Amino acid sequence: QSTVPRLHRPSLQHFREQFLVPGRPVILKGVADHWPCMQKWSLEYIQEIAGCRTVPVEVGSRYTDEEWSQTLMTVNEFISKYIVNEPRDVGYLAQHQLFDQIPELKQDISIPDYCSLGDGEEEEITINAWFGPQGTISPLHQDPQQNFLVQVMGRKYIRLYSPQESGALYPHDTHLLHNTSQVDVENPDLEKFPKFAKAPFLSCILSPGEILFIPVKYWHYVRALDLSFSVSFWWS
Ligand SMILES: COc1ccccc1CNc1cnc(C(=O)O)cc1C(=O)O
Ligand SMILES: [Mn+2]
Repeated sequence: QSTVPRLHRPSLQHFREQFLVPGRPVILKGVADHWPCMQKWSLEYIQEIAGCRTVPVEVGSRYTDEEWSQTLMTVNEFISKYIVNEPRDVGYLAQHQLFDQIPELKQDISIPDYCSLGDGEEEEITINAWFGPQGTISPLHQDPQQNFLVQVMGRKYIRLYSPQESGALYPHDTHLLHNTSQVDVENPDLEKFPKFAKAPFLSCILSPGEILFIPVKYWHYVRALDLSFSVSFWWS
């Protein structure tokens, strides 16, 4: 097979031994599925609690041959321009510490208990919101910390490549992009990147209530299948 395993509420020792230490991805069930965000966060709730706040928005075109420009707008404007009406471009309220900006929302989540297995402080855990329409796509990339990616709204297709396959992923030569792959995962140029086709991977569709553990430096690729809202915990 090649799917990420799903475990229900495993023990801290079981998670530590079989996944954190060796660096193996896993989906945790029955952990975040009773967080209040799982029943409260609708577009209506998000507009009520956050609608008038300014948020950074990444905007790019469906044509992949562009950069994402970074702008500012109110959550109300974001929802109106990029979620409800057919938009020319895709907009993504991505990698934002919304819960520091709006503590009222921090009541609706928690920090997974498994984070305490790390060697860092809880006051150093980065919490980011990923709120966007169907069709947002990350590059294939790796991050310098452990990650819990919690799906709240919608589904996301995720592809994972171990740091050991890095050679077949053709990272960019620039220093600023050495953590990012040059390959388009879902339509690769196998004439320019032939080693990509035989690089093994894990994949999953992450659904609401589920938590994907992305080991530090594990390459991950993310595409939103629906109107989606995710919360990531970056920790060490
Ligand atoms: C700011 O970055 C952008 C900008 C535009 C499009 C995609 C991305 C990155 N997309 C992710 C990266 N990393 C994670 C993770 O959990 O580490 C999650 C996502 C996710 O889109 O859900
Ligand atoms: Mn990432």
